Amino acid sequence: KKILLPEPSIRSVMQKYLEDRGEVTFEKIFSQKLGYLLFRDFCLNHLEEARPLVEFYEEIKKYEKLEVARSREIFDSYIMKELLAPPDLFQPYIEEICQNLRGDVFQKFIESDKFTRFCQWKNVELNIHLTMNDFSVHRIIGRGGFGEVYGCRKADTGKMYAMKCLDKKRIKMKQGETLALNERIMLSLVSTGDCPFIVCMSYAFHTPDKLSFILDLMNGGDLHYHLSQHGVFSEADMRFYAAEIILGLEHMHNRFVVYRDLKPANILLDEHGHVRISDLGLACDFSKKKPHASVGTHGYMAPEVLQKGVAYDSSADWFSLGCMLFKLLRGHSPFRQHKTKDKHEIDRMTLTMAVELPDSFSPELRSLLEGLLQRDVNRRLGCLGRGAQEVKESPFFRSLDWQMVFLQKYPPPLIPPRGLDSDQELYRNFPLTISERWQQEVAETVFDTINAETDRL
Ligand SMILES: O=C(NCc1ccccc1)c1cccc(NCc2nnc(-c3ccncc3)[nH]2)c1
Repeated sequence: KKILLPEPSIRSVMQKYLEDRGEVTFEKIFSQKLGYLLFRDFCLNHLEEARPLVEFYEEIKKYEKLEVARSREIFDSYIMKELLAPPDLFQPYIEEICQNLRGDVFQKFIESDKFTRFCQWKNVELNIHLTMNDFSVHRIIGRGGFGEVYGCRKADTGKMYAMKCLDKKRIKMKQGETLALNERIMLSLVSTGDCPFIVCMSYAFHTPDKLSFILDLMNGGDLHYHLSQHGVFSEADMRFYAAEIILGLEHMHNRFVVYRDLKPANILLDEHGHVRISDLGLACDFSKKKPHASVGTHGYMAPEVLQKGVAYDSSADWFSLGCMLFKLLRGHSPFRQHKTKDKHEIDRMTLTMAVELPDSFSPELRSLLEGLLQRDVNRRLGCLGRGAQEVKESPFFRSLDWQMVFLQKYPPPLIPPRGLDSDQELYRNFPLTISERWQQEVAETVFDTINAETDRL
């Protein structure tokens, strides 16, 4: 069930289609992964059209004593970094190269076979109509109120995914349409930018009787389950999870989304032990209007979320992180003392209770927790103006390189062990394919091999 590119004859209609939408510009095509890759290859076949690139690639062949794959790597790693797609002496020279690249070389690209190939891939993208036959479904890996989550392979590329499959009957029966759709909106806002610390969405589709989210596969269970098996974590182990989560929150806050349900059961591990924030059903967009409602899990909600009538924003999440990091070190939320099932008492504690930190805690850790758990939003870490940057700058993360955190170069502390009619109208607009995600999927699976096969035909 693999991919078949349409024949080159679609070029005229496709080129015109995109021109009418003003999408045949350097900024539009170059910022797409598949556009970048094909434009890169065009440049590399016709280096003469970019004066500085000829001499450079002539010198590298002599320096490395080569026998094509290097050309691509050097373009991606070195050339792109130096040109970027604090004042620099070479600024006018960077502009000259880039102006030639986005003008005369782009134009010649538009007129070449390589743009015909971009039109073919782009046509396939606009023809995505996902059903359950496009996936091969394996075992259950998660359960919830309206449905469950399965492991699966998408047939045409072979990429493994998680398929969150909500049952429409059960949604109707429990009167939770608004929240199922909220998850779809929230995922849509968050799943751009390619972030490694959030369980993002690639596709959404629906059947007669099921809503389906295709999501990043997280195979290794959640931090709640692992905390009960491992026991509490040291400061060194918790730092790893904290750093990765702080970057997940930064990403969400940058897109004006408060998450509101930050807690260990909502932190999933992959098979390597790296983590992502999952379940955005309770998250809220705060770009237009700030939410007031008390939403979350009781030992994890911030004072401003609980206080009656007070508006709140991303500030909530930093407090929730404070509660959650304490839970990883101590086995319980700070404001749930003796495994209480008294929600009123937990909330009173959240506002009034002085959190007693043991001597074993380092002063650096105390600084962090006392910062995150500030009850006034005006004095809390993360809320003084500069967001996640203020939290990264804590002395608990003194020795971390945040670039390496982002790139996932730090070793994880725990490696999981291997092994009616009107109602259907509500779910129109539910189908979505996030372009960036599909292109990334194609790039990393079958792009090269389909291009070679097509080139032969
Ligand atoms: O509708 C739901 N929840 C609604 C709700 C929430 C809170 C209280 C009342 C109702 C619902 C439905 C299926 C599952 C889950 N949560 C588990 C989960 N979420 N993502 C994964 C996952 C597993 C592997 N890989 C990637 C993702 N697993 C919640």
